[PDB]
Amino acid sequence: SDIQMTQSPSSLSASVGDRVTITCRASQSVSSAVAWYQQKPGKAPKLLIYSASSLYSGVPSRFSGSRSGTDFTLTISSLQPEDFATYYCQQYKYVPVTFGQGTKVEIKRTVAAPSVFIFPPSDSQLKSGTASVVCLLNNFYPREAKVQWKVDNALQSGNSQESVTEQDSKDSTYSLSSTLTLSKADYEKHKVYACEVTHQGLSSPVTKSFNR
Amino acid sequence: RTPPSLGPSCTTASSSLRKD
Amino acid sequence: GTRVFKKASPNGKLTVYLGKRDFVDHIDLVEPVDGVVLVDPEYLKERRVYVTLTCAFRYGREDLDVLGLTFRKDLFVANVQSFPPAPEDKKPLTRLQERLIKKLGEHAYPFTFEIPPNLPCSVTLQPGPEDTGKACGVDYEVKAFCAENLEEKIHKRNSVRLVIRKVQYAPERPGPQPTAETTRQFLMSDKPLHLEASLDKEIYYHGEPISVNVHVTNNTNKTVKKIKISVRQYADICLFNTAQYKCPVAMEEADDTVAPSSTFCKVYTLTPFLANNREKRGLALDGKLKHEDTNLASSTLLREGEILGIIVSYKVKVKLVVSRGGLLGDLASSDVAVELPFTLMHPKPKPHVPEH
Amino acid sequence: VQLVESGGGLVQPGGSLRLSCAASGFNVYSSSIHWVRQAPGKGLEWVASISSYYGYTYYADSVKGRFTISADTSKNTAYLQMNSLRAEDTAVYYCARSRQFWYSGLDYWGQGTLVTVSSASTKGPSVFPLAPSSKSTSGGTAALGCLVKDYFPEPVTVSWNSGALTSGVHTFPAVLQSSGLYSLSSVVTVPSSSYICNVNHKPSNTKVDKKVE
Repeated sequence: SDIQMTQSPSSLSASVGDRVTITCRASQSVSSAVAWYQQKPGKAPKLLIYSASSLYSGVPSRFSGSRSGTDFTLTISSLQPEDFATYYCQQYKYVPVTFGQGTKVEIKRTVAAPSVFIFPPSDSQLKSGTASVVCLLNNFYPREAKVQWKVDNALQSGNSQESVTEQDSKDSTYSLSSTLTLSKADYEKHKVYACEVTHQGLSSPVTKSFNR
Repeated sequence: RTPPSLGPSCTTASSSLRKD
Repeated sequence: GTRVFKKASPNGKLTVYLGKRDFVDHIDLVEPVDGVVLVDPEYLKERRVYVTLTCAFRYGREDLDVLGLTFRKDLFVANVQSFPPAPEDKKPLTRLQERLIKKLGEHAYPFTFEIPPNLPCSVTLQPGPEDTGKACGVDYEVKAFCAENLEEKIHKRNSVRLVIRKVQYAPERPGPQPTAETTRQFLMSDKPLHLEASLDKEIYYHGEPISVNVHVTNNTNKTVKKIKISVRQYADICLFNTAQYKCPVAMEEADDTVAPSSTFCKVYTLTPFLANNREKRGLALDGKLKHEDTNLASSTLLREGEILGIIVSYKVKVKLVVSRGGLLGDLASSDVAVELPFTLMHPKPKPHVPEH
Repeated sequence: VQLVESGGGLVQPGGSLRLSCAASGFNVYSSSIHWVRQAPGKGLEWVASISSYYGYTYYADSVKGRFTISADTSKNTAYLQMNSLRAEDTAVYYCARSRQFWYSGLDYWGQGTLVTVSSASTKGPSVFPLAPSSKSTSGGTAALGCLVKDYFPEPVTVSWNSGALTSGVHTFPAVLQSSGLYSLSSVVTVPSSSYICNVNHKPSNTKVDKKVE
């Protein structure tokens, strides 16, 4: 069969100067042939540690990792601004080399609340036959943040997309664009469409609506 | 005398150690 | 420095651990092979357990048609007694062996095996697709067994063997840049043909381009039709009788002619690599543990001082193929060739590959 | 010291495409090349490898009968013929060195090549703006925006006021829709005084600079 590599902190958030670690398990004895890679989206991957403990050249000494039988850990002592990305565990013992599903490190900040806007759909968009309306959560410290599209006290039926972006560099906060897309014929029959947010910073549900 | 051999025993495996 | 290699007898009465599999031969100081053998006392008999270190020579015999047949004739063997500590061989175990007793207790007895210099490194000859048996060449192995005494029998289940490869590596500093000149003046014209060759460096790592600068100074009536460039593996095999061979491993025939009485300068770059040399059954590879795809054989480094085993080396040859006729006809060869020696090996890794 | 990736693009399924990976900075003979496939919203997946030194190639089981990997060690590149392409087969495809002797992980890579395969025409994007309103301002600032809908090949870069606004510009990742076309929102925050978003679809050559109000 093939070798499954699973990084147990699916997500994690932390602060500058921590000893944080990621763990990754293999389906069977990979015999300390494991690498670790970092990758900020768009840009290419870069290599950090090979064979689980040997640090690559040009790589900062604050990195290291550890093998405990099947379980492989990645250790970083006093992290810096450079060390903020998704992290990948590879095995290369058996020919079908595999990769973990991806441990993304967040940034811990004051739980800033998402300033939730809304937008009636464009006049030029309604001229095509379908309409889309963007709810724009903006600049929030809880990555975990949800959006409940509703139209006339009734929810969405899967007729809505979502698109989270990366955390900004110096602003350090998130942003979200959940887009409910329905036909023009279905947009003018229903009365009031509205976007309801359940982020962590704001306590009560925040709803905004429009009927033009 | 002088001895012969055939094809390829046991599998070679690894255990761990004390981190001294 | 936290991973050891164990191998147990099929019946589990003998498990052998080792720290590493490759044991580096700086021409001065040879890393020693040190480890423990864990005797399961449940499966113990009152028969001494010895551990032996054999440097030998796996060859397949040529008359015997049978496939898979290899004969091992040893060259250097050492017999470390480790059945009791009762004999007077009280030796300070290493920090490897110290941690291993801490893991397995005083049922893992240590052997401290010492490898001399002036003894060959682990070197495998490439097998044809004909061959299916063990890897032929020079290989080291340590086996641990049980028998009432040394002249007794050794059952395969009351024994376990693991093969280690003694390696070498490219030294810190490089040698000089290699360079040579061999210059034949011919019989009819006294003005000479002078061949000059050099290499960009003396130490190449495996799979690296070698670039050969050739400088031809033709002052003869004769016309150099072809230039033949060969990177060429030299192999010295010492045994009961001595047998050498020069094989080529990466070459090219360039049709650059040189006129009568013309200077010619061109640099030719060529990498050795095993792929284009698979057919060369018997060419010298590096050491194989069991069956892997070893690279081309690394040079064998020698000290100041019929040295034993199999001694790989390299020289890049530069032949000029010279027009004949005019006086002696096609009867006297007229060629002019030059050999630049160079060392081809690995870098010191400050070492297995996706296996299955 | 760089790998560059070329030849990625959009092909009709069942078809084929051939990717080049121009190496330089090392010796193809002491290196060995790999192809890693990484979906956009998914993980990493190795597909193909080639040691020119030992001559062998190795493949990931899901692409045996349809992918070929090669190396033209004269011109020091390597090729991935991807025949008989499916929908799973779309991803960004990365090239990657290793040590052709004693594999110590995939050290050097190249930025990638986008490989798109679905049975959808190449579509120019429909650009619609997200006008500032009374529910677009909060705390002094406002929220202008652009909505890019229904474009099929490789996503697009968006510059605001011809690349002027570099702060508070939030260009999201794109969304794949039920119709099988890409869609993408990108917004910017600016103060309540008085901003034109400019998107250029590379694999169509369609120019668009709408204006928000």
